[PDB]
Amino acid sequence: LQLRPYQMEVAQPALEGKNIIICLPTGCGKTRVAVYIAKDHLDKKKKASEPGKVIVLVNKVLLVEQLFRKEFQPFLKKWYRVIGLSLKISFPEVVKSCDIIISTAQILENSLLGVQLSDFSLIIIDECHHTNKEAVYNNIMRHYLMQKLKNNRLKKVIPLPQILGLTASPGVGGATKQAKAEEHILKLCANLDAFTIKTVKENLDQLKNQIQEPCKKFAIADPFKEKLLEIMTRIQTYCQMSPMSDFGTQPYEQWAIQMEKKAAKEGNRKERVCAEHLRKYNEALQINDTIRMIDAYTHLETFYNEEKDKKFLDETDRFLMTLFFENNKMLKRLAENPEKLTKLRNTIMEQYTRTEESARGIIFTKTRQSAYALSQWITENEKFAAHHLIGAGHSSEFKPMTQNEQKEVISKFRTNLLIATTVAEEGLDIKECNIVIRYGLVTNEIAMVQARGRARADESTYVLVAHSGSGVIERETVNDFREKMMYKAIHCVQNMKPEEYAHKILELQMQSIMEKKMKTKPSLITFLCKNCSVLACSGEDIHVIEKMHHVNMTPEFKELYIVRGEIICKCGQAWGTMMVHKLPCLKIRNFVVVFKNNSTKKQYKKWVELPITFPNL
RNA sequence: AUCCGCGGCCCU
RNA sequence: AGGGCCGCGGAU
Ligand SMILES: Nc1ncnc2c1ncn2[C@@H]1O[C@H](COP(=O)(O)OP(=O)(O)NP(=O)(O)O)[C@@H](O)[C@H]1O
Ligand SMILES: [Zn+2]
Repeated sequence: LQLRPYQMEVAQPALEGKNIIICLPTGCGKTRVAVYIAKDHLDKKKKASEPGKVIVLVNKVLLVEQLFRKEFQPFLKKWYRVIGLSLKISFPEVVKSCDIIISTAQILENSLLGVQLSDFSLIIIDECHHTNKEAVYNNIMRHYLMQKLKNNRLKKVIPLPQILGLTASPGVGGATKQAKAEEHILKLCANLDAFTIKTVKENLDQLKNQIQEPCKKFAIADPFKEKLLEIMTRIQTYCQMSPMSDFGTQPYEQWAIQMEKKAAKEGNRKERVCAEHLRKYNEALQINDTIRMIDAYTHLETFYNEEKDKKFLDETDRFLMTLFFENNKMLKRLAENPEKLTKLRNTIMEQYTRTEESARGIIFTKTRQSAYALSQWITENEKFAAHHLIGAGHSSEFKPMTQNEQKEVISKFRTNLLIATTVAEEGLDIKECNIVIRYGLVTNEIAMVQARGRARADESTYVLVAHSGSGVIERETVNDFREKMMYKAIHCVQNMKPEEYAHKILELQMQSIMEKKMKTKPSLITFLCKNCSVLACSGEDIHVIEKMHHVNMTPEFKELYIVRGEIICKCGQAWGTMMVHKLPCLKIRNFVVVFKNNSTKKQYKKWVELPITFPNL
């Protein structure tokens, strides 16, 4: 099944032709409306004796299972055949059978380079706002439009699907003006070839009483540090390095990176190694502002404890280790004794007293370490009388959670966990949510709306914990203004005259199509260790397996490293990782490449960037 | 146990 | 260009 009255008006144009976008406020239940267009569609095709299909593209693999089980499957189980997919089955073959297909976005893209658009009848799109020139989803929409222009020439026919997009909500990317904001929304319609945004107007009251917004709240605040800065300054005079920017902040952090890069090139030890150590100290200062002082210390302890094993000694590491390990006892002492220290502690407790048990809670924080550090802060410090969730991608030297392990935490939340701490935001379902605090996190107007929509119902409160300065609050205000600005922008395009709207939308389409004219895409090098200048591998000695893993099997290389699997230099600088098949792989980042033609040392972040091709194995 | 490639969003 | 964060795909 059944559609609520407000959801009927938004679905009416989609029901007959008229490819549209559907944007309804968060918590509206708008994935359900998509199911109704599908039923309407397929049933209509059987009567017309024409084929039926639906591709239902999504941004998350976890949404594939979630959408299937909750929305599309249970209603359509008897009538039509539904399949979710992200297990070693051929894609053109699933398309043969199975009236409805819920797939990860890229999975289709892969097969458009076989299966074509012409086969599919209707396309359903989760979070349309990702649609842009830059990314999935998608390039696929430009394939649809490119095919469409082909039809414009024929008239002067190949069948094209109906496109039903679903987003809350398009938003204005990075544009303060009211004029430019509209330009983004015309672009979003242009890429989706949708006729109108089709918001909810006639039934607006029905909704407002059904789904309520959280009241935005505000919390603000305004020894270890001076101890630590003292250490860094002495390290600075050791190398005769003057940054000119204050310690414990980003512009200074970026200067320390750039200094290490150039130091690898000139091959001067003490200049680079210190800078790497400085990056580590600076990290402690910047986290100490936003996180418990024990974590500031722990970040440095584990760093140094790992440096003893890597090493097992030159004058530099001795100056640094001796300097830290004498002060090690001191810092741990300062860490465990209680501005920044007290932050938000009251905030959750106020929510626990009001309602019987604060059954739901959600925190948002910038960094992965902060999620784990806060959770550990909340597990301790009972009586109250909490768990963390983080992403799957691999960077920063933290370990991603398993996708199933994430699925575990939400299912445990549906019950053992009262409060979760995440940077993931949109696309995962939580109900009965109230507090939803954002801790030091800015993001953009679209992430704000998705996150805000977490907590409903009822009486929900949306809180921002901020530093006095540099404030997040100034960036948050502008986000809100833009949230409000998108609505007026979504208004302009609906009441724009059809003759104008269609004429201009084409110029956005032909422009996006004409755009891609571009091209998509060996003994000349010698690799040196970056910490220390020693020949590691000449360029012949590297090999490639399956076009991906860059490996050195040359027995000479075996001599140069130690293990523990992780590969490390004589010096102790990490070199690579040991992958086992029945092959050692090395990260480019740990080496500095010397060009032969004239000696120039360039350093690379990843393998693809360097022009030379390597021999396959 | 990771690798590899691609892409978004932030901030300087 | 950096760092942080998020995600998809192809590997073993
Ligand atoms: N038309 C409907 N009639 C009855 N229940 C509905 C309807 N639509 C959604 N629901 C319920 O709402 C739940 C899912 O919708 P909801 O959690 O509010 O987010 P949603 O479908 O993701 N909307 P959105 O976040 O804006 O994409 C389901 O458990 C349904 O029980
Ligand atoms: Zn070395």
